[PDB]
Amino acid sequence: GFLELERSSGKLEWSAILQKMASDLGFSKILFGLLPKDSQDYENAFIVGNYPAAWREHYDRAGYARVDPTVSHCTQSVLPIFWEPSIYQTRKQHEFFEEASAAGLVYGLTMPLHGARGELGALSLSVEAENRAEANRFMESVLPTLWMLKDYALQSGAGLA
Amino acid sequence: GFLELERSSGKLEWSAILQKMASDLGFSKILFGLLPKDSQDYENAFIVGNYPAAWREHYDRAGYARVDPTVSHCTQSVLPIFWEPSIYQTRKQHEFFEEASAAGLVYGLTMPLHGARGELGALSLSVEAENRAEANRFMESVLPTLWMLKDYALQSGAGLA
Ligand SMILES: Cc1cc(Br)cc(CNC(=O)c2ccccc2Cl)c1OC(=O)c1ccc(Cl)cc1Cl
Ligand SMILES: Cc1cc(Br)cc(CNC(=O)c2ccccc2Cl)c1OC(=O)c1ccc(Cl)cc1Cl
Repeated sequence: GFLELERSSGKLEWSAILQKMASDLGFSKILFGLLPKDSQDYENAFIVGNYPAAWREHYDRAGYARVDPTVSHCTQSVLPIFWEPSIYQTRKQHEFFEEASAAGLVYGLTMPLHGARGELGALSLSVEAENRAEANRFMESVLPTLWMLKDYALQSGAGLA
Repeated sequence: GFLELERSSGKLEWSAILQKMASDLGFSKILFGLLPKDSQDYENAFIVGNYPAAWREHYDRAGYARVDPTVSHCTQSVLPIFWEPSIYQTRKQHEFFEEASAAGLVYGLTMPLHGARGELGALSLSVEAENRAEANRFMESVLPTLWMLKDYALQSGAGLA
């Protein structure tokens, strides 16, 4: 439910709930990340979820925030960007893709977060599918629910980053 | 469809499409209003829809932007506020409610708009119901669709205000 999210007290409880709503919706890995107004400090964003630790580490250390095409997207758009070959346009972005894939992030989307007080962030979710046609079918069945979720997550989570 | 919205050229065509999507979804009256970053100039907002002209006129002239509880809500929240007695807390807000009602705005909601470039706005939609239980039933059946709609409307409409 969306209400357990808003009425949850701490960071552990809130992120636990967001993460179970995400698995219950059928997503495997989740990242919620949020920055205050006018910050581009991606190495110091509020970040919760279940991305493997080694991958989050590589990401920060290699400076992927500057490369990751979903980052520049969130900056200019409120619409989701699905993780497709298309979005990986330069060749550093291709390297980025072969690494994410090796870390298990192949099918998925990133929902941009733009808060009432100027917050900037992203909710990203992975899908385990035997392929991208099954993965889109799945995504298309959950989108409206997810779209609501990302907003409840931003409103309630903004008050604790 | 959402694509006709994004791929539409001018203000007339885009607002025509937004407005038919809204009637097709079962809403009667619609207001989309949008302000650029750091503006509180509500008398000079980009505003399209089908609210009666006399009511828009009264609103601007009486300075309702300062009274209308949905305005302060959009400023602090990304969640919808449903038009219920509850939200009309002071007595100037009650006057505001008896006037809106006399102008046909009784059941409805307002979806706050927070753009990628800091835009501020609202999508508001009225529902004609023989009452608020039918009106909520209706609203609850369309919410996920609407929630998607308000974001497509903001992304595509931001580029023409
Ligand atoms: C900091 C950060 C760390 C990591 Br690990 C991952 C992301 C977002 N990127 C993805 O989730 C992703 C998408 C497709 C393929 C592979 C990946 Cl890794 C991050 O980005 C954010 O949290 C973020 C994104 C946008 C905005 Cl505006 C703000 C933030 Cl804080
Ligand atoms: C300028 C403006 C004119 C008018 Br006529 C109406 C609104 C929004 N209010 C409603 O739609 C409403 C809701 C419940 C009951 C009665 C009414 Cl009249 C307006 O507000 C906006 O357009 C607006 C609202 C919030 C934000 Cl942040 C920005 C804007 Cl431009």
